Amino acid sequence: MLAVGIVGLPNVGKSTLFNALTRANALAATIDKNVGVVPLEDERLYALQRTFAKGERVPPVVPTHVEFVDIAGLVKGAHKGEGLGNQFLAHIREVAAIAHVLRCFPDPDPLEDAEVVETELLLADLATLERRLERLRKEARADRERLPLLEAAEGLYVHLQEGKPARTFPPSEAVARFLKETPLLTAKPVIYVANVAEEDLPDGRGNPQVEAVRRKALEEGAEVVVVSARLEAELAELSGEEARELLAAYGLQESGLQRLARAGYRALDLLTFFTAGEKEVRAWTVRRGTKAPRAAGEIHSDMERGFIRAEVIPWDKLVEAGGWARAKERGWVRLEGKDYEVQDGDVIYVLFNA
Repeated sequence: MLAVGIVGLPNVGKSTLFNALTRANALAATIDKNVGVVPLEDERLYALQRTFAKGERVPPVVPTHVEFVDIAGLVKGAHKGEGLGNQFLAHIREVAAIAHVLRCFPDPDPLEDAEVVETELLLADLATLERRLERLRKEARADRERLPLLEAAEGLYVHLQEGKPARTFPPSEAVARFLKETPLLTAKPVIYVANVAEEDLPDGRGNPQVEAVRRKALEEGAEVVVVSARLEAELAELSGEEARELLAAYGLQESGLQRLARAGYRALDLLTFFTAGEKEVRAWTVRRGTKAPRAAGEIHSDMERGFIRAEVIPWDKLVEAGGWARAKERGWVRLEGKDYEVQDGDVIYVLFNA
């Protein structure tokens, strides 16, 4: 489960935020109070829908989503008291990226929370290397091919000592294998979510705090996404066309959550590929780099182990052509093998065995 962990200290709105996210899921077709999914909007999905509308009846479209998790909620829930700090770190370790909610409008310091949560991860990570190096600094004098990771491990270790996060360490073949071998919380991507007075939407310009943030975020390698748990509390209920308006109202073309959900998507370096027919259109998600059969994996598993090949064509072409058959006459549906690297937008039909 690639998922974004929302985390935030009290009275910042983290509660309204996650709450709508659920509320939306909620106003929709077992209450996992701390787990929610923001459906992603994908225009391509409808273009594909027309292309297979046989008449005026059309087929259903299923979008893909981004999973969001409430770190604390999850930590509370189960039952400890001892080492709440560690249970936190245990989950924060289980998610691909961290979405920290920062408040940027007084109510009845966001840069400071930004520092608390970071410094914690920074400390935890330090133990993680101090301890890895003990072992790895020694493995290194027996086996030489473990020597490139020492460098990496060393460099990384000084870096954190300087307050600096893993995520901002210069990439190298070396490093990368090291991080996979020893996952560092500060290596995960960070999305500083700025909660603002909705009179500040779309990006709360000329609002020093939300501007303060933008400047930390740049020093920390985090992206920034602005929103109003509040507006996000309203939109929660309005109907698409009615949310359409309210969004129109403050003139935003995307819900604050959506904003965050794609920022999520980027952070997890994710990408899309759909299956499209007369009976259904659908967006599937995979991490860039995934190969044609692991992709078939998602839809179903018999598809990956029985994978013979995949017919593939970009959603635009398939659309420009009117359907499968014609796309083939235009000679545009490629036949791809076991190691074809699925591409964003790609449309796939898999020829598998059993």
